[PDB]
Amino acid sequence: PDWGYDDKNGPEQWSKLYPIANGNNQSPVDIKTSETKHDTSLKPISVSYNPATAKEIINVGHSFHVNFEDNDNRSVLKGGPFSDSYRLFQFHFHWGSTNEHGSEHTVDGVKYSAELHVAHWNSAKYSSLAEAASKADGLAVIGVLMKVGEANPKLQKVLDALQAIKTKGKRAPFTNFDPSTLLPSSLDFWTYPGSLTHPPLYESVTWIICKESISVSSEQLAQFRSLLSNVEGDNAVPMQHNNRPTQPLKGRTVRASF
Ligand SMILES: CC(=O)Nc1nnc(S(N)(=O)=O)s1
Ligand SMILES: [Zn+2]
Repeated sequence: PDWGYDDKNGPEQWSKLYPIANGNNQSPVDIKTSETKHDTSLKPISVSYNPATAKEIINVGHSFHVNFEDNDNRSVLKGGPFSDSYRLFQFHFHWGSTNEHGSEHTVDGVKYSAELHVAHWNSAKYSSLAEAASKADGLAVIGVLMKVGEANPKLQKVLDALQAIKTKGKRAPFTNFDPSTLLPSSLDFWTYPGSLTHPPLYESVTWIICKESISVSSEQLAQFRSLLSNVEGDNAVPMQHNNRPTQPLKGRTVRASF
């Protein structure tokens, strides 16, 4: 695949290998609060995750993933703009080289420190994640903006797991964990049709952006920034940043549930 976040193979170059990069439904985007539209049809989002579905943590080089068993409908998202239930498959984070600016989505032109993404795939429609992945209604991602301030105690279990997957390709059992514990107290949101924020960049995602942010301290962020992109044994190359610049809206509408 050979793509990255460095000057050579970064976001500004992705178009070269993946034309969809210049599509009309690309993510992330800037959410202008004055132009959002209240949609009275939106229902509250309901998350129902089973902790025993947590399975492993893995270093994939450009970031780390927390994977969940997705053979059943034990952990699902429902409500919001959906008629069907979406099966949780993973959560991951996005951050930047500085503690102040590292989110993907921005609000009123304001970039936050980091962003949590909780991904699900349409089990009511497709057979597998692989199938669902390039379809318009294939994936649902919840994005939660993180703002540097006080340390957040709910992140602890994830941070301690990091020691075991220091380098690319390392993986470790990660179990008994309910990710809904990471979401803000209120679930009011913004939604728009978009895409995967990194290659292959399929325009298959229905974004759910939470209106309320959660905190994190600069030392917590420094722990993400300390993981390595190289394989074990090689020279150390830190995972400095993994966020893509915002893309043009191209006439999409950002709906508000409030
Ligand atoms: C299978 C799958 O979800 N691939 C991803 N690539 N980008 C994603 S993101 N950052 O928009 O959640 S998810
Ligand atoms: Zn992501």
